Amino acid sequence: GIPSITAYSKNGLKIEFTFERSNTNPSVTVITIQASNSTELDMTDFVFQAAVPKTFQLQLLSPSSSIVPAFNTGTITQVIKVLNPQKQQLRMRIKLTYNHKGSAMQDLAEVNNFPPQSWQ
Repeated sequence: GIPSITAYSKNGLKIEFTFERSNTNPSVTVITIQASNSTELDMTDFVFQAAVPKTFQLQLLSPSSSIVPAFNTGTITQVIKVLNPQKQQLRMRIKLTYNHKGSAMQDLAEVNNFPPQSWQ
């Protein structure tokens, strides 16, 4: 199967990606993200956004919640579907925003570690 990865891990927020290829469409890969929080305080109003190259199409489904609970007591699950009509090297930039420790947090990051099976 397609290997799962940690797409992002910083400031106590961890985002894992698991992948599933469409059986009907060689160009569709379903990514399930799981956001977890290893700190002592909740991360609230959490929003995950992503962008892919122009030849690709991206669909984001609703996240399970907007709170990444403290102490790793649960996760936020969200499904993204990537259409890769030309079977090109998968690339993605993600933007994270949330409130934590009294601050408005934001980060923008490239996902650098997609496995070949996620697009080939």
